[PDB]
Amino acid sequence: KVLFLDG
Amino acid sequence: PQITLWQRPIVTIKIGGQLKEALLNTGADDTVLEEVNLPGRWKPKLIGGIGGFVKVRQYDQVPIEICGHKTIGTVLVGPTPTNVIGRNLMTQIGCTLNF
Amino acid sequence: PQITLWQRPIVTIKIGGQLKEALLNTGADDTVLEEVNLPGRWKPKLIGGIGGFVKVRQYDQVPIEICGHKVIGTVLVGPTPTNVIGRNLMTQIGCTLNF
Repeated sequence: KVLFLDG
Repeated sequence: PQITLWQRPIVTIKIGGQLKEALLNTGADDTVLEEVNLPGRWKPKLIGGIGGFVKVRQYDQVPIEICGHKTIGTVLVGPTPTNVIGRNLMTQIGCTLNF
Repeated sequence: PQITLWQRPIVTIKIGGQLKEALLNTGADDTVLEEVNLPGRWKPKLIGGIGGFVKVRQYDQVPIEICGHKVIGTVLVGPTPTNVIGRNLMTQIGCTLNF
């Protein structure tokens, strides 16, 4: 939903 | 404001009498913040869902200041790997994607 | 264009000879797409991390057309709940947050 992506 | 995207778009917010940092996250429907103590009534909300849901407290009509724009919106309070400003509050501040 | 945030900012992309839909995600550092076949060499990359990492294939300098803008950038190919255009490609298209 509500969506990150550390990287 | 104009925020370029070479770095993570982390901004200062003012909420529950505290200054906090949060990520402007267009991939997030909702706003989730850790370790804020907000007054008054709330209802549980289940968020996430992949591998199980996380229970958070949903507070409505919370006054919050994001980059010195005072707006009102729903804030979910609970564990989050990082504090997130989701689309629900970005619409309130009139934040758009432009190219 | 100017994309408001009342709905999820899903756009059409053209990549690997296919039309696909993907979410413009300022919360994501990288671009991750499912079920695309890209030619040439790649190296593995570990992404995610919370609860374990996911291994994906990193392809560099991939031509991709995002919403009518032809650009070049790194595309990670692998399982993702939804196709994501991350900041790495948003900078290429000159996409900013504005309020």
